[PDB]
Amino acid sequence: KIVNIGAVLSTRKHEQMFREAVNQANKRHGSWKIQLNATSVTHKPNAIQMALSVCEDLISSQVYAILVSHPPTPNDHFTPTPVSYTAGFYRIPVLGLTTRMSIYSDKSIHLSFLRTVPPYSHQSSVWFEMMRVYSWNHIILLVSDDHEGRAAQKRLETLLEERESKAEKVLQFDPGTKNVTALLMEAKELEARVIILSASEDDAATVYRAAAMLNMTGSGYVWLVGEREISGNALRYAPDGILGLQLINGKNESAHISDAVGVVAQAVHELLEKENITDPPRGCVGNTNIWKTGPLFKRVLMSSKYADGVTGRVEFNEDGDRKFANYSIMNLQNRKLVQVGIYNGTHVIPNDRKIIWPGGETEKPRGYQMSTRLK
Amino acid sequence: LNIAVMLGHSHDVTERELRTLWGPEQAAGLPLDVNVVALLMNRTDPKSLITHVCDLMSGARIHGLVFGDDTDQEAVAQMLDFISSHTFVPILGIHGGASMIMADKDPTSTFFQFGASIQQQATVMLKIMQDYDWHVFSLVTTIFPGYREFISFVKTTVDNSFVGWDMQNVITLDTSFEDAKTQVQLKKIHSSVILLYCSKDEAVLILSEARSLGLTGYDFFWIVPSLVSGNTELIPKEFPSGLISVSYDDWDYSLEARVRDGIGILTTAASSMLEKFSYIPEAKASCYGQMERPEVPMHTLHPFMVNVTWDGKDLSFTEEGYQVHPRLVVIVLNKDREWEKVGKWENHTLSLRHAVWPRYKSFSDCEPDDNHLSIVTLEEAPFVIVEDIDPLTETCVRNTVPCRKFVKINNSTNEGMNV
Amino acid sequence: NVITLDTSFEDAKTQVQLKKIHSSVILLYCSKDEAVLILSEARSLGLTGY
Amino acid sequence: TVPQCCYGFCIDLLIKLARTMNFTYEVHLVADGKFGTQERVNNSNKKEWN
Ligand SMILES: *[C@@H]1O[C@H](CO)[C@@H](O)[C@H](O)[C@H]1NC(C)=O
Ligand SMILES: *[C@@H]1O[C@H](CO)[C@@H](O)[C@H](O)[C@H]1NC(C)=O
Ligand SMILES: *[C@@H]1O[C@H](CO)[C@@H](O)[C@H](O)[C@H]1NC(C)=O
Ligand SMILES: *[C@@H]1O[C@H](CO)[C@@H](O)[C@H](O)[C@H]1NC(C)=O
Ligand SMILES: *[C@@H]1O[C@H](CO)[C@@H](O)[C@H](O)[C@H]1NC(C)=O
Ligand SMILES: *[C@@H]1O[C@H](CO)[C@@H](O)[C@H](O)[C@H]1NC(C)=O
Repeated sequence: KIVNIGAVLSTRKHEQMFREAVNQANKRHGSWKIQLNATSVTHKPNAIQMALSVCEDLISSQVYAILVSHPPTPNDHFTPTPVSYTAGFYRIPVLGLTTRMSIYSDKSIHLSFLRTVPPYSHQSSVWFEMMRVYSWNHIILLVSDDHEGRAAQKRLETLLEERESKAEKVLQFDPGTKNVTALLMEAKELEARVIILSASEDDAATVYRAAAMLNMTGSGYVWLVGEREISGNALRYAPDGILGLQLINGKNESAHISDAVGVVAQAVHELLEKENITDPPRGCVGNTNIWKTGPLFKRVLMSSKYADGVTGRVEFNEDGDRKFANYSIMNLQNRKLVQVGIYNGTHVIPNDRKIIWPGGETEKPRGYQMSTRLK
Repeated sequence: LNIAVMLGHSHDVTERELRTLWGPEQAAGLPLDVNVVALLMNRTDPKSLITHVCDLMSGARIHGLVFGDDTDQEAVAQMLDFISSHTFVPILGIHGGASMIMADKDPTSTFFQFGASIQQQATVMLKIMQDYDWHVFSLVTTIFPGYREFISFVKTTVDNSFVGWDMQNVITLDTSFEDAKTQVQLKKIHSSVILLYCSKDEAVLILSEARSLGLTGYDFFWIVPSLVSGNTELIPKEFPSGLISVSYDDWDYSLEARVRDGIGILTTAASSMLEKFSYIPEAKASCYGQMERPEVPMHTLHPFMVNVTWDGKDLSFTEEGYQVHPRLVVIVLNKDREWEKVGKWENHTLSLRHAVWPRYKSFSDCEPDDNHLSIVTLEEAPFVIVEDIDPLTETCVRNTVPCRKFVKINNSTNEGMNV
Repeated sequence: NVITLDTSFEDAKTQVQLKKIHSSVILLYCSKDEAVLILSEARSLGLTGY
Repeated sequence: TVPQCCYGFCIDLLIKLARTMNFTYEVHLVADGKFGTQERVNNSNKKEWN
């Protein structure tokens, strides 16, 4: 009953602090008798050597779960696709920490990928809650021609079908486009005056600059902006009146790991209490078979509940991602982010700070006017 | 300039190498001859695969890799995704583990596979329904990745269909092994044709539950997609017959036949590149390293592989990479639990059948029945005014039952199609 | 046609027998003890509708 | 798109509606010239209105 859980961490300091954390958690109840032997692989901007290190440090060991962290440099994307691709052979459940991309939401792309961070498409729930608590009926959607944007649009439509409403117009962007005047004018020539933005940081900054240049930052125009579209150059070239979103304690890698390692340690013994299991192959080449406990891991993990985590209960949805994540509605006041709304699960909690609006409005506007311009 | 083809232990290595050598030498000789490197290897392990890909890439800059397999693991295509993303080389999919396609094509990937997507089989299923004149739908699905968009697409297609099919609410299986809510979910199924957008393992249990509920009667019909019926030689005892399915198995094609089409597509792409550009493409300095920045100054091959025509066979591809004219032959489980080809779809994206559908006997249980009462009618008196049908993407006029009649072609030939 | 319950606690043929019931008014010629189980099975099959 | 001059019963009704319902309109003309039905275009399986 010797398990050797591997990990993929960023730097040596992380490799030491997280090893100390898992060593401490070994004796924090959970499993019984002996515990797991932990190991880590440093993050590398190269692929071949990183894959070889992963094979020589995890596959040779008795790995039942994989800890994958965010890239050390946030400027690059460096999606953790290869680790999930390798784990797909044996249905190895990897544990993403802050990978917020919507590519990993569906398990069709990655056979066995689990993360404690909600996908980008989960912002649709926050937007729907805000609309239902602020009495919004007509909404237009502006999403780029990306897989994450399409997933967000589909989620928004499916969640909006409950009220039997319908979006007015849907506008598409491009990964690198600069001239958005046509679509901006198309959005302007509409009854609704509320726009949802979900795209890359550079595209969001460019479209926001175009909107500011074309008088779209005035009174009566409420903007809904995602989490990743408020950082970078947005906080520098964006005036007040923007309702951003941020995850509470979502960026704390140490806090996420301190719960994920306990969850996987308890799940290992939960599976051990079940029938016999299948060990990973020793050599990276020499066994092309597939695990029989792969679906068992998903079955014992979807229904698992852990209230001992830092962020409270850690529940997994049908896609295996974080459920009821703690969101925080942001608001920009004099180029300073002010916390207004608190969203733990299916509930928004406004704060005593007044919700300002573009154009210096202290009251909630609406786009219910027809403008008497019926062609 | 160089083509690499990977095979397995299914056949002999020497004959495969000889056939791959003879491939480009059949017709349409390239201005720059391309060689073939066929290695008999069954090691589908990701590390072995990536090492072999690196060795081939270092092999005088191979500009084309053909990936074959003999197992049923889909992770080979998953590793091929990363391989194509980090190598930027066009790769063609052949029969094997990579036959099934379920992941969206990455923008940096150059994949053009022979498999058909779910949306590409929905039209075939709709044409089959048109041919069978079954206007009632019952979609029994399960919570799986990517199925919500498939359901939305099929709902939009049936809404945009001019026939006006009945579309009941889709009954999805929330949680497996409930044993309590399963009966409540199944109580809402009251139809004759049932669609199973599920997996093999859960579909076996779903059909077992239907048999326990007696949903495999004479009037009941089932349609099976390619993924569920992928393993033709794995027929569980709980599967009732009469499963009309669409697939592209090797019953009408071979690995050699598919690699011939692949090398033809490669030749067409090379000809297009030579027509447009005049510089031979080159790979990265390293085989799998990223010491330098990953950039591709040369234009991608996606625009050059759109109008792919080979000997009159339009092997074109869409923007995603899926085929436009796939195989998608029609198969159905026989009385003795065998699958036979009873239709094709290559003819201008149109579905034609063998005009044979007598499979009505109960398979899950043993209960004879007599429902289809054949009626003989002659058209000589003003009591039957049967005429032709209007070619408007619909069966015929409303509130009228369909029939059939033999049509004679020649005074000597007695063959008559069942129009 | 009348559908009778051959043997109690079959758990296999009960669903086959109940599958043929498609109506709004159902006659139950049984006893209390087995009628409780029959109605529980109907509830599991959702036969207690409006 | 030259400026024409159209009038009739429907336009008079539209004027009455505009006067009694706070409307300011600019009337256009149909480019196709038909009421609008189902036409056949590439991918004919899609119901597009003209
Ligand atoms: C954990 O496993 C690795 C790989 O097998 C090994 O090198 C290491 O020594 C093990 N840890 C301990 C404490 O022995
Ligand atoms: C953007 O496109 C519009 C066409 O709608 C054109 O009038 C405008 O000049 C373009 N702007 C730039 C900067 O290309
Ligand atoms: C925005 O509108 C105001 C008045 O409506 C005008 O003075 C100003 O010039 C406009 N902005 C731009 C960039 O033209
Ligand atoms: C993460 O959480 C721990 C525990 O509350 C805290 O000590 C630490 O400062 C947090 N990290 C950051 C970056 O706030
Ligand atoms: C989540 O927020 C709601 C606010 O409506 C509150 O009632 C609930 O107790 C909160 N739950 C947790 C676990 O904090
Ligand atoms: C609307 O119509 C009323 C007529 O009762 C008129 O007094 C008012 O000025 C109109 N308002 C506008 C904006 O046309």
